[PDB]
Amino acid sequence: GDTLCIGYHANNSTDTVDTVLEKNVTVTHSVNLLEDKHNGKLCKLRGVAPLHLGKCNIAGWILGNPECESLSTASSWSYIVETPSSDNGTCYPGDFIDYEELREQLSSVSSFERFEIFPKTSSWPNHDSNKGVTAACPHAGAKSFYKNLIWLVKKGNSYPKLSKSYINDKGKEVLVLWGIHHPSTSADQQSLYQNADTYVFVGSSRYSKKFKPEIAIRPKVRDQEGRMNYYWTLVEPGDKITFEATGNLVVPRYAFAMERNAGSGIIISDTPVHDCNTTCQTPKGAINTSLPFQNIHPITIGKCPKYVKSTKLRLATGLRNIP
Amino acid sequence: DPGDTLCIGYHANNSTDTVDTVLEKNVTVTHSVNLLEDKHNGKLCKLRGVAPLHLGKCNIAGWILGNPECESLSTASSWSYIVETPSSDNGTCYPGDFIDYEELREQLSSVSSFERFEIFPKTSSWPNHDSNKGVTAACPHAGAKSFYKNLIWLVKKGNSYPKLSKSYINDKGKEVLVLWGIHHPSTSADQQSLYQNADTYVFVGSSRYSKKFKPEIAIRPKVRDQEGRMNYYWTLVEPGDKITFEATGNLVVPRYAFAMERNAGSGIIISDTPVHDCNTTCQTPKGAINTSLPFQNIHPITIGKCPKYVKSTKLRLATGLRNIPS
Amino acid sequence: GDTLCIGYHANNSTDTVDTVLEKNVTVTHSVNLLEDKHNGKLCKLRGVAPLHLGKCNIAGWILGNPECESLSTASSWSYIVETPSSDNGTCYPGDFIDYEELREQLSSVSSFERFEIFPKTSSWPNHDSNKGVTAACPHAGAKSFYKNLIWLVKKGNSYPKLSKSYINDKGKEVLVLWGIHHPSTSADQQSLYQNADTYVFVGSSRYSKKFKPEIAIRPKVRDQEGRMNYYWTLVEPGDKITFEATGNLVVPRYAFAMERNAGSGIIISDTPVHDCNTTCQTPKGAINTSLPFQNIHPITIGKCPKYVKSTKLRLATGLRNIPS
Amino acid sequence: GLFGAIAGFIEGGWTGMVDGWYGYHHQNEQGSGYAADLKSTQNAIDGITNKVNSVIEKMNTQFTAVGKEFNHLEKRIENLNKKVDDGFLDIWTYNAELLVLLENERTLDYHDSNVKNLYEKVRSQLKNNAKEIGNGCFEFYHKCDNTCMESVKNGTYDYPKYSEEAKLNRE
Amino acid sequence: GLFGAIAGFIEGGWTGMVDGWYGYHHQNEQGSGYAADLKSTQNAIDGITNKVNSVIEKMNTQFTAVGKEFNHLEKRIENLNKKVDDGFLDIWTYNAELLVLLENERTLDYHDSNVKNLYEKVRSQLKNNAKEIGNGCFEFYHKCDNTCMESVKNGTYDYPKYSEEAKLNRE
Amino acid sequence: GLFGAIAGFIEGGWTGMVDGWYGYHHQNEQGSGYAADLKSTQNAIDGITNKVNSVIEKMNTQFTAVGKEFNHLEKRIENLNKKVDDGFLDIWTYNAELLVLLENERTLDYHDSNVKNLYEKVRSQLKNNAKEIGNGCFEFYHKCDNTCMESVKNGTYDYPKYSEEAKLNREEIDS
Ligand SMILES: *[C@@H]1O[C@H](CO)[C@@H](O[C@@H]2O[C@H](CO)[C@@H](O[C@@H]3O[C@H](CO)[C@@H](O)[C@H](O[C@H]4O[C@H](CO)[C@@H](O)[C@H](O)[C@@H]4O)[C@@H]3O)[C@H](O)[C@H]2NC(C)=O)[C@H](O)[C@H]1NC(C)=O
Ligand SMILES: *[C@@H]1O[C@H](CO)[C@@H](O[C@@H]2O[C@H](CO)[C@@H](O)[C@H](O)[C@H]2NC(C)=O)[C@H](O[C@H]2O[C@@H](C)[C@@H](O)[C@@H](O)[C@@H]2O)[C@H]1NC(C)=O
Ligand SMILES: *[C@@H]1O[C@H](CO)[C@@H](O)[C@H](O)[C@H]1NC(C)=O
Ligand SMILES: *[C@@H]1O[C@H](CO)[C@@H](O)[C@H](O)[C@H]1NC(C)=O
Ligand SMILES: *[C@@H]1O[C@H](CO)[C@@H](O)[C@H](O)[C@H]1NC(C)=O
Ligand SMILES: *[C@@H]1O[C@H](CO)[C@@H](O)[C@H](O)[C@H]1NC(C)=O
Ligand SMILES: *[C@@H]1O[C@H](CO)[C@@H](O)[C@H](O)[C@H]1NC(C)=O
Ligand SMILES: *[C@@H]1O[C@H](CO)[C@@H](O)[C@H](O)[C@H]1NC(C)=O
Ligand SMILES: *[C@@H]1O[C@H](CO)[C@@H](O)[C@H](O)[C@H]1NC(C)=O
Ligand SMILES: *[C@@H]1O[C@H](CO)[C@@H](O)[C@H](O)[C@H]1NC(C)=O
Repeated sequence: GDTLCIGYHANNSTDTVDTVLEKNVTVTHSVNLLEDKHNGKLCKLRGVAPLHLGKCNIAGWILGNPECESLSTASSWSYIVETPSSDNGTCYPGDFIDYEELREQLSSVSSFERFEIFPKTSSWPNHDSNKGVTAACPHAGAKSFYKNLIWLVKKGNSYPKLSKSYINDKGKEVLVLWGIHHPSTSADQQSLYQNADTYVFVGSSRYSKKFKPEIAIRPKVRDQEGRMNYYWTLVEPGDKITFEATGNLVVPRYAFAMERNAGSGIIISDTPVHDCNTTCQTPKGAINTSLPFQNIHPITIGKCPKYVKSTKLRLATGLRNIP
Repeated sequence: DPGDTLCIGYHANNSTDTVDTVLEKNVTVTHSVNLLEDKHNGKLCKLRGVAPLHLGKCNIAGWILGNPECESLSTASSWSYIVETPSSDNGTCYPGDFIDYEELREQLSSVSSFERFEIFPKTSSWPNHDSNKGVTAACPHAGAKSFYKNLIWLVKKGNSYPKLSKSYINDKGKEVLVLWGIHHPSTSADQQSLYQNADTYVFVGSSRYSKKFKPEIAIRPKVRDQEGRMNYYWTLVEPGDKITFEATGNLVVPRYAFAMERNAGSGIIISDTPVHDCNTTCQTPKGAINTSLPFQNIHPITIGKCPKYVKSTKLRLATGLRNIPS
Repeated sequence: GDTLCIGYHANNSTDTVDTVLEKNVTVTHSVNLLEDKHNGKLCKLRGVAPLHLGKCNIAGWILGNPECESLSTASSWSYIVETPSSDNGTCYPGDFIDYEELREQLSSVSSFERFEIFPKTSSWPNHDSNKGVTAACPHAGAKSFYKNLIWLVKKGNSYPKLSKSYINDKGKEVLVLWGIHHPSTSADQQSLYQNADTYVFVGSSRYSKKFKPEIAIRPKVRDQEGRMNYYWTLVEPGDKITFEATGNLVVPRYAFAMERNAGSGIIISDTPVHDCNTTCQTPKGAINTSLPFQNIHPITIGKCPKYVKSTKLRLATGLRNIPS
Repeated sequence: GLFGAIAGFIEGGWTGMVDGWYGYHHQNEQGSGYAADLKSTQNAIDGITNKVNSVIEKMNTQFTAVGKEFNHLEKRIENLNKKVDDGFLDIWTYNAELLVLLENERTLDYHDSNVKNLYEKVRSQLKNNAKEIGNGCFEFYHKCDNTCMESVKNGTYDYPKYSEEAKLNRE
Repeated sequence: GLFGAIAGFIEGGWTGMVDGWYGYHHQNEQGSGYAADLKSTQNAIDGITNKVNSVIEKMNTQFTAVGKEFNHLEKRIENLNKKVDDGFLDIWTYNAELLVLLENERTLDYHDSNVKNLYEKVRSQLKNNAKEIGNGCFEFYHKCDNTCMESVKNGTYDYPKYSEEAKLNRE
Repeated sequence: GLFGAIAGFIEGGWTGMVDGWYGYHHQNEQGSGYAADLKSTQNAIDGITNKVNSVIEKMNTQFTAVGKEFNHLEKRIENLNKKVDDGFLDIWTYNAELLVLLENERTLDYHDSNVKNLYEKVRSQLKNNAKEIGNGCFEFYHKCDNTCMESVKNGTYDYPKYSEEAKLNREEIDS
């Protein structure tokens, strides 16, 4: 007789999915929920390029290590990239105080402008601002120093008390950095600063600290038995910062007007930066997906899928495939 | 001859409740329940049957130091959390740093017992120093120069500030919170005029605490007309234990201390939401929540036994069936 | 007529499970998802025994508190065990700087070798290395001091400037600990060190700190009005650490070459150690299970099942059990 | 739906059946009317009530304070605290949204199944004493008075009692 | 398996029905071939699309930077940060894995149900005017031309129109 | 249940059928006996085994030390650590409790389905040659010896072989 049969689609799909009752079920159609692809580039986040520091780290870049001079610094950036071999930092050995906090603060910036907070030519009439170089910070083989600080030294036989203030009229936060020098010996102290017993005081409406040099021979680092510590603070708009010293102060020369934005971070990678945008950046490449999960990298920046240890998340849409 | 009939069928009604299903959005059902609490009473309520400590226009620093503007506040012997308002800015009227301030705030957040007492009675404790002149325009009270109520700014008596030594043994049976200050004058002149001695130290010790303070004399930018600074310190003295103070100047000495018992895990709400004689088990900065529901979209930052915060606007669970009226 | 019926198994099971529509459904077969038992022992993790400190804590142990001398210390350990009553620590009162960080650093160690960094017999020809004993640190009733440190004191009436360097030739990190002594009085200061105004400086390639004795009377702890602060650093292989002092230095005597492994922790428990292996240790006993959840203890070490508040997580495998 | 009854072979619901989720409409010589099947309705109510309470009561949290305060040099830990809060937010939101979506599909399937089962329980009793006329309805081949209808509803329909009369009409 | 049709009483699929997930094969005098049931297919497509979109879109993450930097004396908080990242990893990995396993089973159940319901809709119309010959096929006891076939797919098959002819061949 | 069979039209279980989850009880002149359907039973065993293993094995944690020690001035990060521990606790507890409630229902539904599908496979074979007498039983309108019984169970019942004998008895029984 005439017939009518009810049936269902089969095809040549080899796609498999797992189910709770059965692994590797072949289905006619399916979709992946797991992003496992990236473009191998470090891209612009929020349409803003990252600041790439080359062979410099943030300490070197922000202090103005001579080797970081040729780096270009935009007035804004979405995140910062260092490489795993970026070792040009504090060429004169010592401690960078609250350095991780600073990196975190600088990770993303909507506005950033270097300005000369204390001009070299006019700020220090009673001190020597031209002898503050060292073989610890060579540039082109010559003795040099950080671009953004000046290592003041006695003038003739004298280091009178220094007192220098700056009022933040930038309308935004000003990042001020400075150093405290800790000589290897009494003789070195006298040769540099004349005065044997010295102090440095830095103050703002918020900040207040006295520093005392600690003179001792330390094991040599980059040929220095002395040490230099580095400090920073953010000066609120309208606020005043004051430096005071009878020696040992590495004064600011350049400071940075800035507006920090939101929550970004720092990527440490050899992955090249490229003119591409993304909404999700990993250290090994950017992700462009709508998928809710990814197995590329746990450490991401942006609006990213959740990181999972999964190798496969295949969702059945079609039928068990039985051709 | 048309036979009798029996039909099997299902309820429909006038309900317009909709729910989402994995296969279909906005399915109308006959009955449903909300899983998402989206309602709060707009009140800051008692937690565990205990009222919060409300600081008014003071922050915790102003309150605990005894900022003159905070003397009007009532402090119960216990509280379940603390409320500051977004505009509460009466704090350290003499500028300086309050050391481990966030930690003190967490420690004070809830307290089952809290009793102020004059640790070093003002009238009998300081026969060799001046305990009246340590007032400042930075801390006005009725327009007159004043100071924190809980501290005494000891000053030279005549032209002498002799070595000070003072101790307290904690006979309270509970922790004693002690606060003090260290004054750092703007200039050497100010140092002399206040304490006579040029080169001074303060030392504070217990079985636990031990620290020497050296005044750092320097002109800081004026704040509330002060070029000097005052740092504020605190420590908790165990029962039976002793706290000692030693100074040749620059010591803002305790007057009142606090016998207390800290209470578990609470917090601090910063909000203009009014307090009210209401009980709750879950408090948010914008109002209390009274629900058995597992989820809420009122506020991420809660205190109490609370539903989980979610970004959802709608968590409607079908209980009845697809509603299909004629 | 002849009959054929379709049906399903029933058995003697009294196992119940909860379902979304109904509680306590008796099922024929079920499996527990909740590990709720432990072996009451503190076991080896990764096949390595924990370091047990008996009645000492880490401070006491690492400084060489005289009450801890009898403890055996292997060259490696998977975690550390203290008891809740372990308080033989710093017998001379003071602060142990970054103590919690040190504890975490030491929690698990693949290699650990105590060595005499500055030999007592040859290191200090110009200072007294014998008089530095105290009633605060008794050993068998006699005044004593930490084993790993020497409280250097003036030789006769002189304390010359001390200077002493050590180069790390252990091919691994060296933990160096030292103390700074803060006398109660100027008298005590002079009596111990002669020099009234002293400093101590410690420096390596990465560490650098000058210390200044703070002389004042503290409340008596263990009969002492003075205090001793304890400091530590890790000297890298090949690096030099230098000690300089004109008084108040409790110098290293023994230091520790070590290789830190990953990150374990410290169990504080009266639970006894045992020669068993485990992959998941709780403070009250080890747990051995492939189960994804456990209600034994939230604080675990190892590859552990997730802690939950549940008392029963019984997954049905069979069907509703409906006998007769 | 999964079980083909609701919005399926039974095309619509009955606003006229006010006293329960599932039941019957009968029409014989002594009258007609709706009546809920109270047993299948009450089982479903018990079941769904248990489901809602499970979803609700399995969430039992301890007394906690979510807020944390960090100073301006504690930004890393402030951001860590934020990562924790935001992480929990993403988990609870995703899990709550999906749980509702999925369990709603299940609740609706469940009602569909109850209706299907009710229909099959009648079909099984009546066998060929009635005709399946579609839309969840049976037409009897014999007079089925109130006593008979009630017997169908409580599962005690006496097939042999009516089989002769039914047979005659059916042929 | 849940509904008994797919890989059940209908043993295999049809590579010849290429225009849809479910459908029909007919043979009558004026021809034979496969045709997908577009409606049942479209419903399933809409349902499954909604399902995929739900699993994807209910995850709405905010802009965050996961990384944190800690110095050598901040090992404890570095390990706290690690416990956080690893805790989230465990939750999400477990939940994503089970979500997929569980819903894949439900998707397959769903298709099975759709085929079952399609089959039942035909069976209910045809009754004894055709013979259920297993494997999801019906053999008509009467000539069923394209108009007739279409009426069956449409759910408007006229049983009494063919019942005499059918009863004759069925004897 | 969801598929109407277990604790449904098939009112109880068989303690007498020990060799499997689902199966048959026959009764003819040569005697009576229980016998599990091995194929449906084994498919279910494999399925449920895969389900149990999935729940267990999808949880693959890394080596971790949960504990943290903080000093008396680190109350805030201590509380942060506690929030983390308690948050994971609330998540896992709720998810585990719901996973089990939900999947237990699914497991029982699954069994119900298997029993229903087994029943319908027999119904499809027998059709007219047997009477559905409810409670999951079929009463044959014809003599069904062991061979015949066995044929129904392995899905090779020969309807035309017995239809004539059945037809007569059936019509006779129905007068
Ligand atoms: C469903 O499909 C999945 C995906 O393939 C499948 O899981 C796979 O199982 C195989 C087992 O044959 C796994 O293969 C092994 O994996 C381990 C892990 O590294 C290897 O060491 C093994 O290599 C040794 O063992 C071989 C087998 O004896 C030897 O021949 C060989 O010389 C080595 O000694 C082996 O490769 C595989 O890892 C998984 N796949 C994944 C992605 O995990 C599962 O079995 C399938 N299930 C069903 C029911 O079909
Ligand atoms: C569904 O229909 C019923 C019957 O009309 C509605 O209840 C009626 O509500 C009016 C008030 O508008 C009241 O005067 C009638 O007495 C009441 N009838 C019965 C039989 O209860 C019902 O709407 C309302 O139900 C009452 C109980 C009340 O709470 C009102 O707020 C509610 O809206 C209708 N349901 C809906 C959702 O429209
Ligand atoms: C399925 O068929 C298409 C038809 O063009 C072909 O391109 C493809 O290679 C086939 N897929 C597989 C899995 O072989
Ligand atoms: C920059 O780095 C190189 C090695 O990477 C080093 O040799 C050089 O001295 C560094 N210069 C400065 C100024 O730090
Ligand atoms: C994104 O980058 C593209 C090219 O990569 C560029 O054309 C475009 O301007 C960028 N978008 C925005 C909004 O910056
Ligand atoms: C709140 O609870 C307390 C008991 O702890 C009770 O005395 C008080 O009256 C209650 N107030 C309200 C408004 O419920
Ligand atoms: C209290 O706050 C007001 C407003 O901020 C301020 O003007 C006043 O000086 C404060 N008083 C004290 C004692 O801090
Ligand atoms: C229940 O029955 C099993 C056989 O399936 C038997 O092995 C087991 O011991 C019995 N339990 C008890 C308590 O007798
Ligand atoms: C524990 O495992 C180690 C290797 O991991 C093995 O050498 C040792 O014998 C085992 N001890 C016990 C008690 O199982
Ligand atoms: C160790 O034993 C107890 C526990 O604190 C204490 O009384 C004793 O003084 C301690 N001794 C030393 C040397 O720490």
